Amino acid sequence: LLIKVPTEIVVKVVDDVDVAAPAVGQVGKFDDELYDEAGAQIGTSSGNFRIEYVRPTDGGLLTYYQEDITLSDGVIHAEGWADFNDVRTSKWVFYPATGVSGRYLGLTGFRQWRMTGVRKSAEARILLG
Amino acid sequence: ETRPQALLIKVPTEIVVKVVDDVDVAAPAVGQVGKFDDELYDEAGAQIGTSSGNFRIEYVRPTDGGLLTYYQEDITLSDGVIHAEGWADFNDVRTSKWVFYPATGVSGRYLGLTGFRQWRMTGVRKSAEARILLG
Repeated sequence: LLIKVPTEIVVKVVDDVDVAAPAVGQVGKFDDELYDEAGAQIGTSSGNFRIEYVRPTDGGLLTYYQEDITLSDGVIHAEGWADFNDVRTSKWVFYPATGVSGRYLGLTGFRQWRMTGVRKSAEARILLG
Repeated sequence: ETRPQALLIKVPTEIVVKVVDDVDVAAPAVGQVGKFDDELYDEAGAQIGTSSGNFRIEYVRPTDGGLLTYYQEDITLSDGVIHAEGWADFNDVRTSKWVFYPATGVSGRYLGLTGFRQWRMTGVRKSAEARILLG
């Protein structure tokens, strides 16, 4: 299973992140609404993140994301690591996704997204098995 | 099915046929490495491919002491090659938890697909359980 999300709108974000010069300790809390091709809302997401350390091999700004994505037909939890340098230069990021209820029960896999507008939009994929 | 959007390969038995390492799995350390050559089996017990790869323990994560480790490998299935690489925590590796990193189809059926290589140790230096998930 692949759920494509061409339009993920961030409706509320609260954060002390400097997108131009992010740093360890900066945090964020977001609410998103998830849209398919037609423009039908297929779900929402509530989550947060914290920029946690500077990785020594490349100066990656390793950030930890947690979120609950509530779709029409079940909840998906997702959690893990991304480099904020990728987030902020519009590269794809990813981290594990676990089916919690509904049709997603027993499916696991991965939550992927790419920023298309700062503090406002992204495209996403959810890939499960 | 022609041109499936999502693909899942279950690998319930992955055998570590050869492994050359200097890892102390009781207490691993930065700078330690391993080379592995595996064989991959499906539910029915027929061989579906091999993997050839390596890893190295690169740093101590300051958040929690995770031993972040960089893996690369070329997974040669009967119907095509999949390259996978990226980061895992060796404390997860050695305590039998699932780890993963990105995968890219390089040839055959997988050309133009991307996703993840997932696996869990079943016997340290002996065997594992694996999943390939592509889109």
